[PDB]
Amino acid sequence: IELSLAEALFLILFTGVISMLISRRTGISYVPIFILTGLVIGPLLKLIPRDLAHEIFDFVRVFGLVIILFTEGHNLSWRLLKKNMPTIVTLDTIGLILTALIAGFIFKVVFNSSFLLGFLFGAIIGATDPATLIPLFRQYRVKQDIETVIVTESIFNDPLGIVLTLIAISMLVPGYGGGIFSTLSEKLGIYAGGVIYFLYNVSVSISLGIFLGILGYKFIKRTGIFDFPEIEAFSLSLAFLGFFIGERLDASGYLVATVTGIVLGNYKLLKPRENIRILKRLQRAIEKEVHFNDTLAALATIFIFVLLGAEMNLEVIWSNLGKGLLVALGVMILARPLATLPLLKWWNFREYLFIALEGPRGVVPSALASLPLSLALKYKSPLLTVHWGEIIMATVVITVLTSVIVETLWIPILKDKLDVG
Amino acid sequence: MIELSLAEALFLILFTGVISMLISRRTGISYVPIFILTGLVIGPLLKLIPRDLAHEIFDFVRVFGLVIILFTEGHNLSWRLLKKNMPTIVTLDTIGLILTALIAGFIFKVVFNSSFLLGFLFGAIIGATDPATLIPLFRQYRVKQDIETVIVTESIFNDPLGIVLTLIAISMLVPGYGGGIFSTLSEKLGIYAGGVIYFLYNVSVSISLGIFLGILGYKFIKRTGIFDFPEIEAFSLSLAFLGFFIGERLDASGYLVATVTGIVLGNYKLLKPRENIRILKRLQRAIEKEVHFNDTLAALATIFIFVLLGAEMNLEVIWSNLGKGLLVALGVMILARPLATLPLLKWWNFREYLFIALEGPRGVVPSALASLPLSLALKYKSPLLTVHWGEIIMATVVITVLTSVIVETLWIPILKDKLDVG
Ligand SMILES: CCCCCCCCCCCCCCCCCCCC(=O)O[C@H](COC(=O)CCCCCCCCCCCCCC)COP(=O)(O)OCCN
Ligand SMILES: CCCCCCCCO[C@@H]1O[C@H](CO)[C@@H](O)[C@H](O)[C@H]1O
Repeated sequence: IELSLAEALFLILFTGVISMLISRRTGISYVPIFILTGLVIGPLLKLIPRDLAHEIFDFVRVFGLVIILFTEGHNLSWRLLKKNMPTIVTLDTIGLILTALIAGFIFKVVFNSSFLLGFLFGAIIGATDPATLIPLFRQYRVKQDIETVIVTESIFNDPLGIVLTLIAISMLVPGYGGGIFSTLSEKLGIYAGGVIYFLYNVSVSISLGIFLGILGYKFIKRTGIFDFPEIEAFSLSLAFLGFFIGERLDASGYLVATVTGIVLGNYKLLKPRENIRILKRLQRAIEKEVHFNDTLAALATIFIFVLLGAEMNLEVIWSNLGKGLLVALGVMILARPLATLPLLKWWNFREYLFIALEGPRGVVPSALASLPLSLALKYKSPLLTVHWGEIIMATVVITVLTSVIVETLWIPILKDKLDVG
Repeated sequence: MIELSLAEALFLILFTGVISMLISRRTGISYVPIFILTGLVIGPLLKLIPRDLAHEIFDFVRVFGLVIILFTEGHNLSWRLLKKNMPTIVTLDTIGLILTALIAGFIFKVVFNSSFLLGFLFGAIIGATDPATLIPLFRQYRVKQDIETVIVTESIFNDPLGIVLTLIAISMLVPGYGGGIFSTLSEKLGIYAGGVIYFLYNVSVSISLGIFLGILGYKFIKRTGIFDFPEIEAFSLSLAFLGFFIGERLDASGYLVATVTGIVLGNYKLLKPRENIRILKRLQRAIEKEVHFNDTLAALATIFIFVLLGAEMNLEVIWSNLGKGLLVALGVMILARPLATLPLLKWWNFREYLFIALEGPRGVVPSALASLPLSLALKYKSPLLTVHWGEIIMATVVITVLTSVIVETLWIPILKDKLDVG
């Protein structure tokens, strides 16, 4: 009486729900709880096969990522962005890159891998998910501007961490470069081609995202889309429209969708103020939309973390426990602050250090974690090996768990030393 | 016709569907023929959605969509109004349904040479009703509250049972679904008596279990204080599907379990007579948000169902038996439905009865079950049902849906004028 695929998916959902409940009730972060649940229903009870978790992940990756990043777009205020523009821009143009690179050198050293493979690991481990941190920021009443900068940086790095990961793989394997990557690389080498392609991708993604967000907003006003179930379905369709159009012209559809989310989140700012009645109407609409889509992003998160927990291979992670652990603490202590370094050039050091140290790794790399493995199994290419895929995945899991728990636990005392003085 | 990705296909269905939804609400036209026409456009007309792919999508949207749609439907039922018109409701969902399916089987078998089981399958498919496209005209013309309650509740119970009957007709024609309680009972007391007793069994067990998991659900939520986003939505979805799978493992329609669960959750006030208002407030709000989510999902499911149905038909078979199918549809509307609706017309004035009869078209559930016999034919090679006959059934169902919906949504003012002088 083994579980069918439907009962399997549902098992993931239900178990994830219970895990969520006990997580909230107890006060423990949802990340290691969801991972734990994964291992429980996974390799332990063998209720869910890892080789199936691969494919379920092959859907939940694209879907969940797009919807989650889109939902993240809404929680961004353009005002606070432009007010603290340089800091954020540095955090999402330099700090990310340097984090990924140092992390890559670390990986290369610890596992004797290539620096390109390490760069893949770093690109995966680049983005940050502080959604695990926020409740403590609130209940300990940390600086509002700090929370602003951190959260904003995350919202921006989540899709950037992806396109970074897509770069490294595109370098390792020329499979489905799209055309832009292929052309730009064949004209200006692999690395420089990667740089200019990064610039291109970012440019077109931001542009198209803003464009589609605005046009969608205006479309809503014109056609009058404020009532159930039009607003939800339309907004969803808009997000995935941005994603598919973006990916169609070789741009990060994730980033596009995120940007669209930012636009809709800042609908009150872009076009002329209407009468308070209309503003309230649009407000209600956006509230409904946000509700539905954020519910979807919640489910998606649950599935991502649980699947990851049920997909890992115990023997591989144990044979490299210490190694990947020191890679984790290595990137938490050495990489992140080193990359953060130019912050104190425009910030106070006591601020800069907290901002550096605090940022952990979360959902996005957890989704990207199995990608190199699955891609290795499928494409079956010599450059990246299946074993190294297992290595990557294991490491990513380790640094995710360790970063999350260490940040979550070391945050209280760290305020006392940085607030009081 | 450049090949799309699977994801691009799904998204295309979504986008086009939403566009057609907007257009539907704006123009005032029923969403059903707009959706189906849309699917037809992006389907065989443009070949952006290969029919094979359509089958593959519909094999998922069937399960997931139907479950969530029905579970959503459960919420909109009042036990009070049920008590108010209990015998009528029970009659319609039980007797009138079976009779409808049977007569439809007769007609279907008449139009072209077939087994009576094929026709019975056809009737069991279109057994359920969907007045969702009628309500905007009901409140528009201030129609009697009682009859609306009757029709709505009727459809609410007809949607799962219609599948159960469809589950029955399938169980006979295929050896796969055979092995089970139904096989035992039918072999024991003949196909007829066995069918009836398995009907009673499935209904009873599914209902009782749905009530059980419903109460257990409400009590659980009550104890662990599930009100804050997003615990409630996730837990609700989990609950509905739990009921589904558990119910299905006991050889009973899990859909019916989902519906009953939805009924239980819908009538939260009725469970505890006295409870301090605060609790009822938080509960009402949480339930409301949950309803928003699950109903949005239900809408998406509806769209996908109708559009997919639109893209899954082939104009060759459709045209080939065009007149035939039309005769079937008209036969069902004009003859079958009222003939099956007569039993408890004793409680209702003849004009009102003729109204109830002449109303109640076929929508979502038959649209989902339309391609079911074809898929099974393509997968299980029955000596009873063929692929082409699956095509005949799906086509006939499509025509039935279009005709019934369009007419019964369009003729309502005139009909009201006939029974209520105007
Ligand atoms: C994680 C993000 C959360 C939000 C996502 C949307 C909400 C879903 C949340 C998770 C739901 C948990 C509950 C599990 C649902 C049960 C799924 C049933 C799957 C199933 O059995 O499919 C089988 C085949 O699948 C196949 O053939 C594969 C078909 C491939 C296309 C599937 C695409 C699905 C997209 C649906 C989107 C529309 C829904 C509204 C969002 C059917 O096989 P059978 O038994 O019928 O075979 C015999 C007939 N001859
Ligand atoms: C079923 C037809 C109505 C569907 C829309 C459901 C309306 C739910 O409205 C809900 O009200 C809550 C009250 O705080 C808000 O917090 C939620 O954001 C909002 O979605």
